[PDB]
Amino acid sequence: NHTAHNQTRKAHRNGIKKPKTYKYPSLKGVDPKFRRNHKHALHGTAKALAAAKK
Amino acid sequence: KSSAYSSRFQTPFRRRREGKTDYYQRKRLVTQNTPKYRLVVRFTNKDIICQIISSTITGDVVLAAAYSHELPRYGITHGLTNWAAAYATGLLIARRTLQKLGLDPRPFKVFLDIGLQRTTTGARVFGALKGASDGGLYVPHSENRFPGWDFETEEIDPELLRSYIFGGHVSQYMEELADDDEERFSELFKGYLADDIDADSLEDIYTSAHEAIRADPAFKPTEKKFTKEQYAAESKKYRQTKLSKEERAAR
Amino acid sequence: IKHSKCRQEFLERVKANAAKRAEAKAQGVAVQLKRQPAQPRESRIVSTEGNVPQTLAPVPY
Amino acid sequence: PRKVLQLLRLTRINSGTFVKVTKATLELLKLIEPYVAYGYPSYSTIRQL
Amino acid sequence: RDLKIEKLVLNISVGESGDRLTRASKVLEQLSGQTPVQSKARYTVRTFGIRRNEKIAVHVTVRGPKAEEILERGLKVKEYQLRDRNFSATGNFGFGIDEHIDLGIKYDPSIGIFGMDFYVVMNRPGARVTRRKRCKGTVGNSHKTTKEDTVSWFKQKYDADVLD
RNA sequence: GGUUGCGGCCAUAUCUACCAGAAAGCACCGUUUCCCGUCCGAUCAACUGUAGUUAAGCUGGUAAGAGCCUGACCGAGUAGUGUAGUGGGUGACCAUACGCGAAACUCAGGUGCUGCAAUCU
RNA sequence: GAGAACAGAAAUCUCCAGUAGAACAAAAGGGUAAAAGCCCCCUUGAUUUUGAUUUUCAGUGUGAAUACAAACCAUGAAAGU
RNA sequence: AAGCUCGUAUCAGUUUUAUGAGGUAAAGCGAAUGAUUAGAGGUUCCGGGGUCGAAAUGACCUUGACCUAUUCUCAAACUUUAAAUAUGUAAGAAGUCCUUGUUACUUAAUUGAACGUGGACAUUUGAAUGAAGAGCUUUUAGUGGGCCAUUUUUGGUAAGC
Repeated sequence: NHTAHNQTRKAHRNGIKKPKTYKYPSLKGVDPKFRRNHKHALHGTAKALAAAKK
Repeated sequence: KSSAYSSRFQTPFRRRREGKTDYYQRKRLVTQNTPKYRLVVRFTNKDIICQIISSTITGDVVLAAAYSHELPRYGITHGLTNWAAAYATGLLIARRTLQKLGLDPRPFKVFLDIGLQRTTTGARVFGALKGASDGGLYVPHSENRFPGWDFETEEIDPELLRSYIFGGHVSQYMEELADDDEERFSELFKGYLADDIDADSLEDIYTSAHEAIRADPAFKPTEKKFTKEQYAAESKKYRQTKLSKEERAAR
Repeated sequence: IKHSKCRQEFLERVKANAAKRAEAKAQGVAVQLKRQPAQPRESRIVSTEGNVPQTLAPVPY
Repeated sequence: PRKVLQLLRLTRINSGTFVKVTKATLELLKLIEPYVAYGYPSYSTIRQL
Repeated sequence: RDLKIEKLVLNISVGESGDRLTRASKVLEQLSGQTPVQSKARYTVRTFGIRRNEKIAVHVTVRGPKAEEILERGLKVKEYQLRDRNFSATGNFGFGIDEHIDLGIKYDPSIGIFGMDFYVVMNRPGARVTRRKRCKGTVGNSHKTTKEDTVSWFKQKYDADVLD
């Protein structure tokens, strides 16, 4: 029927790795009230860095 | 009670055994990094306590506090616990806490805490509510529990709500004992007759009292008596002290 | 529903790494800011003038 | 132990490396102790190895 | 720390609801001057002729100076003589009477004759510490009344012999 | 230092029993016209701090008290447990080697500490 | 446990002790003491639009559940829920 | 198997330091909870079904509602206490610190929150050891009857069950 004999050894052939933890995590799933402002925050801070700082 | 019984039950909280605080009400008030301000109105015999208190895990922080006993600075010396002195007290912190922030910028808002006073309309508790709302604090409320509210319809009487502000129920009651039973009337209201302040003159005292509170909220403290330490040295006499080990071993 | 200690202990150890490095920049000296494991102890002269070592003789039973 | 034996570079039978002794590496030898034999070498064997 | 009467409870137990319950309800109503509150039964026994929540009995409480004239005009029926025991260890006492025409009433063939329980509770001033809401407390040992303190109080005023 | 309002950790703060508390603060207490709430102005509501008390509450002290909290080359390197042997025993199990290591108990001392604001010989 | 005419093992009434020894539609285990239990007061959030996520898992479906956003309402003096 | 982007990257069937999680073995019964073989009578303290019934003062039969007053012995489906082995995360560049930039979110408030410009901080850049490259992507083959030993265990007296 059921057993787990020789299952740990099959997992450690190609190893057990991490999800490799990117910069800039996906904002899908965050509270939308934070997402709706954070759009308009970046749209301004790219303007003043292009207009003023040059 | 068995020795197993005292080992088993856990105590309530310290502020819960001494039954001053409901925590079921408190856990709704506190948890709303923004400091969340709360108006605390308590009533003893012969005093009124009104405090603006924020929430901190170190335990609390008080911004502004005014009491009943600061009112004889402002012209109210008799009836410090009625509905009107409750109204002038809520007008008092509302001027006082608003000055130190520089407001008197949407409104400033403060939530009302009560404690264990039961919710009945015409209470003296909501006098400090109406005094705070007129003072300028954004205290969210409804006109259900103000006095002059009909149980039949959804009507509030502004002619009678104005009456309790200037002590109408006291000034009318001075008239009902004027013609009936002087022996009662000399017994109560004795500070009124010794200063010879009758019923109709009471309203003008309150009217002048609201004008001074809006003028002078800056709370100079009582200067003091002797010192800090002189009050501490005299207090060391009446208390006892602990007992050493060998004195209880010789006993 | 928790909060963690061990990370907040690391956040205090970074502050120690700032002040040691800022001090050693002033007075010219080595930093040695990496941790080390336990080390085998050194040689120490031990004087049995106070207490004579007593024999044991594992008899009892 | 087989992971610990690979960390000391001790792959084949009759092989040897020098190990610095701390609290950390003393616990590694404490795992693989039924497989290895170790002691404190003199200057003579280090010169001859 | 005097020994004032707290209240006076006037109980009437009738095993049936209906007219006899309501006609007994008028008796306390015209005597105490107040509306008597009714009482529903907890559970059912069927030997007593009861059922669950049947409004089995009425009673009324009187507080203050009105209760003492009700008590004295009631206690006169027992001729200023209670029995031996009759006293709680807390400090309270009660007694029941037949024939409520002994406190006097017209015969009233509609209403009829009923038997009442009188019961008295005693406390000192400072009993508000248990009954209040903020900062509830317990009564101290020396201020908790006794069975004995009721005996000397009941012997002193009303001039009675306690008995036995 | 004493009290008061709002709390933080939530018995070293509890439980039982007696005894003290200067001042002020709280509390008991007084009355029912009005808002108000009840079988009952008891609870709650409003009114005066005037008619009276520290008797309770509350705070503090006391007891080889019960409970409760830390501590111990105390129990004890004991029980148990990871690893190793072509070790012992017919076994049931027990030594040994490299390591980790309790608890009940016994004894020792302890019996709330503190945050903000206001106020008192 | 101590008391109250008829009235007792069992009605009703009154105080003291009372860490859950009760109750919460039902199995069992959790949870709960100014409540999540009891009794009153008002009510339909047992609603609309679709997404994000957890457990069973192929990280498919179905069931059940969690935290939000935009709307409209309920209740409370209010924070909230 | 075909390879592709790159080249000490950053990782690991491992240990240390730090810090969580658990209710097993051992402990406990004079701390809460505590079965078991067993059982005499108690007719509106009930009746739980059943059959009857031109009815209900309504019969007939069987578990009983109750242990009524007791006694000894417990544990995987009992617990205050709590190992060993096993197990989650952290040990810095995507970092710390300063100055101040944005927005329709937030605050009583340009206070916060998020992401930034500019400036300071270098190989001991933040524990040990190791790294016979690291990383990602396609594509398909076989397989989907297993068995044995050490130790812990459940059903079974027992077993190459």
